[PDB]
Amino acid sequence: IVGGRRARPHAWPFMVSLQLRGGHFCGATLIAPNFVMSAAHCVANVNVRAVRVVLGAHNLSRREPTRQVFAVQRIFENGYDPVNLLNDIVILQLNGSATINANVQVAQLPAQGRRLGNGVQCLAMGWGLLGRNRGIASVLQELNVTVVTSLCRRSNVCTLVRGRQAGVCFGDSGSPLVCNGLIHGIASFVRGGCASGLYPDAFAPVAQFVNWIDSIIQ
Amino acid sequence: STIQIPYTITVNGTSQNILSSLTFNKNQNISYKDIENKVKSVLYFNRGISDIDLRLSKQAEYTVHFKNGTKRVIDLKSGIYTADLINTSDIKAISVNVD
Amino acid sequence: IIGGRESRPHSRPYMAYLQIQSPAGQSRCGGFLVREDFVLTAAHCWGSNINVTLGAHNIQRRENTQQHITARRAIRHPQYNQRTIQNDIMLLQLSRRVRRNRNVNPVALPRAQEGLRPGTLCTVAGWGRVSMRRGTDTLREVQLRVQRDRQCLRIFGSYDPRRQICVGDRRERKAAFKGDSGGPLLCNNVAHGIVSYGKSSGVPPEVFTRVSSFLPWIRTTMR
Repeated sequence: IVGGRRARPHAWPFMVSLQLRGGHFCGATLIAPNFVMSAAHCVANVNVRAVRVVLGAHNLSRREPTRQVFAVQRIFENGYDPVNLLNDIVILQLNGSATINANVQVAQLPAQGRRLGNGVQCLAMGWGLLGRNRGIASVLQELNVTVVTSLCRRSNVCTLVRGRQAGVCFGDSGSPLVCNGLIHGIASFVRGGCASGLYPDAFAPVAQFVNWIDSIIQ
Repeated sequence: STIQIPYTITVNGTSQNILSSLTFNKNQNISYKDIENKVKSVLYFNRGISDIDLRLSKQAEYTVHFKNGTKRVIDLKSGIYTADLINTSDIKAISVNVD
Repeated sequence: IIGGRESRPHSRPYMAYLQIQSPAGQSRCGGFLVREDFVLTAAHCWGSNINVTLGAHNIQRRENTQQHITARRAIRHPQYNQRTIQNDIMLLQLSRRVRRNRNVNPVALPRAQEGLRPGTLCTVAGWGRVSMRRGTDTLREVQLRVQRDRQCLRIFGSYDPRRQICVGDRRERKAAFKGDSGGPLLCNNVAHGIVSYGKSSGVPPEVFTRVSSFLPWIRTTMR
């Protein structure tokens, strides 16, 4: 996250790190003790059997006893279009069931179809780069953002740090967008580069898939 | 410490018969913007394709081929980047096509 | 080289292997010895530094028959256009004369715009890839047939028969491929063409630089 702050340790227990050979490459969201919800393109080109879902971490670079690690067993898509970045949502079933505690909890998703109008206050998070050309995050980053509708299409949830150059960066794909206590968006793509200050960042609209998500996790 | 990922550039319907490869670090996650600046690089060094030629091209795209058999087709005239990282050691080759 | 056989070792002592250092990467090309101190090649094989390897067969070993020479000058043709691949020819001024043995010696160049009548059967050799997934550690070769210029005027938008050759029968699956750039096209033991480009599928026909049509500039540059 570019232009954010260090997050209170485990202030977001539903926050998930996806790692390939010990290296973070996408975020995810814990939606059920054996299902994480992430971006569809994070897993579209990767060796799924090498991905390791890491729950309840905070400082990715140091040893944390609160961590729990799982493999991916099954994948659930809902019509992802890599040409137009549409339906950028995926649900990964884990090789086990996480133990819910203070550091690991299940997130709350909105009602099906509930759309956020312009101006709503949200919170983007993730271990993405701290700055374009600056490097990956070691501590979870959070950032107050505002929902926008201009320069956006109905197929996405768009946010914009207003008046500054700040926003999501690379490695923030799959990380949740929390508004009013609900995961309303999975981070998908930026325009022009990280923290352009001109073009809103784009999230997959979770609230449009609640029905499809419920049928998966049951 | 570093690896060589081979690439091929075909502009206007012709591709040079050269064996050309870029330089990436061994086992490192990078973004699709890192890759774009290296594609726009060899696009100029090999066949004189500048930023103005891309903007005025009929279409301009490149394709990351991964070693597992899957690929990802990137639109060079789109300016859009999925906020993900990909590991350099998983990339099989890159192909570039411009008109 | 797509669709060819493996070369009889050191039966082509003129062949040159080029290790090219570019910005942000390497490149590997072919080339051929034309005099004791000069290697001819293509102009898009140009870089900042060039390790030339003569008298090799297996380049991923180090043979005592080999000779490693860095290039003192890489002189591209002054009308070389990388966008269209036009005048795709370059001279390499080696930093030292070759040993000249039965594994290393130059190749004969043609007479000032010698013709080359269609149907002629020639030989092209190099260390390039043999498919879209596999390569070779040893020098390979194949025999190709010159076509009428119309076959290349159809396919390629910047084919100029005044300075390029049209090589490769549409119906047989032989051609030079990625890594053979700069290599010679050989008919009656005379370097008539330089590997330049084709379609990226490797489907012939393909375009060579017409060596004969550049002879005055070569001798002038060779000083």
